[PDB]
Amino acid sequence: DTREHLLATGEQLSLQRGFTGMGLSELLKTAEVPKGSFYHYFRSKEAFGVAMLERHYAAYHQRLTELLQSGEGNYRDRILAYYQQTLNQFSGTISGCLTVKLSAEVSDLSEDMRSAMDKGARGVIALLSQALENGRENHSLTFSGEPLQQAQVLYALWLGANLQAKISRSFEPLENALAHVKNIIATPA
Amino acid sequence: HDTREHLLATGEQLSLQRGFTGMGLSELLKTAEVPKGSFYHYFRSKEAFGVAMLERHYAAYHQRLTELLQSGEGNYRDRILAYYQQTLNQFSQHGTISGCLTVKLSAEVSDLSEDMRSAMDKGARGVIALLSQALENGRENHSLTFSGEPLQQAQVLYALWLGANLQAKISRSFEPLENALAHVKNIIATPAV
Repeated sequence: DTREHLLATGEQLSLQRGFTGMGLSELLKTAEVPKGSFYHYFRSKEAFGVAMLERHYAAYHQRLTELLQSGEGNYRDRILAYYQQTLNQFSGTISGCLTVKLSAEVSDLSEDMRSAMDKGARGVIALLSQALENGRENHSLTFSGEPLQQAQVLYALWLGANLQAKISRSFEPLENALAHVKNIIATPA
Repeated sequence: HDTREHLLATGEQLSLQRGFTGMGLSELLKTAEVPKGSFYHYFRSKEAFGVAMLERHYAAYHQRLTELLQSGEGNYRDRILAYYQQTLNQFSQHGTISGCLTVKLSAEVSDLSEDMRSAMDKGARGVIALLSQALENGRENHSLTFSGEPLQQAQVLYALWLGANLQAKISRSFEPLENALAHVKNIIATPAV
């Protein structure tokens, strides 16, 4: 409730002006929560940031899990849906908008928060990889190399394409990435 | 003239270190050792300065990249791989991660003038078009093969480079860059014969 409320408005605000620039008082006024109770839940802004990232990444991890393990069709369709959904959102703020926003301040971020960003990204990659090795095993799809390596490529492409979409104000980098993934993650013979 | 370049250069170093919106004018002028009136003689404002800064930065990068792709050592496939290999080398220097301006300024496009976002968009379009021409050349002299249109493939290569850099920076590992290089080697292949 109140703890979740704080975390949610912290993520919103961070999304906009970044974490480092988000003053405690800005947070509390927006969240409409007294300073005393914030400290009941978090001993510091830093601890708050850690909890914020963890909540952010667990939720994204759970949505990705549901898409790739309980979505539409075979594993290939679900992998494609991961790019397709990123598009579908646009009609215009990008996905992974938080990781990107925080990427610009990582050196000023605490070690715990940088660690929480790393784990979030690695978790996403691990899910993609599991989806790839699954589709490989039931012949939904084929690709070259080992699954982790290929999942890492898919993750970096998604991130780069989102950034490029944000800079150009265009869906084209995303559609293009998706078209590329259709070749690389191919339906079998 | 030499003063003008001095301001632009200083601005680039500082933007790269702390973001563009983060860089305050007085910090810029004190670092460049340039009086306030002189700055305002060259540039209408901080915003104007940023556009000039970016245009300078992309002009130089476009030229380096042109020399690499149009007349580098080996064939067009070798030159494309070198783009990723150079990225690997120029990732950090002397221990310190040497950032990338496009990558750093990505997270600010939200809060930048259209003039600056457009300078970046233009910067990116220039890189992509160079990579695209290299790919087409490579097909035309039989140096390399890949799936699809050159522009499409060039855009993926750029998106890949961008995302891998982002990820390398966050994780402080060059694994995303080595992994990108290895994947490009397989995607942009040598012809069967």
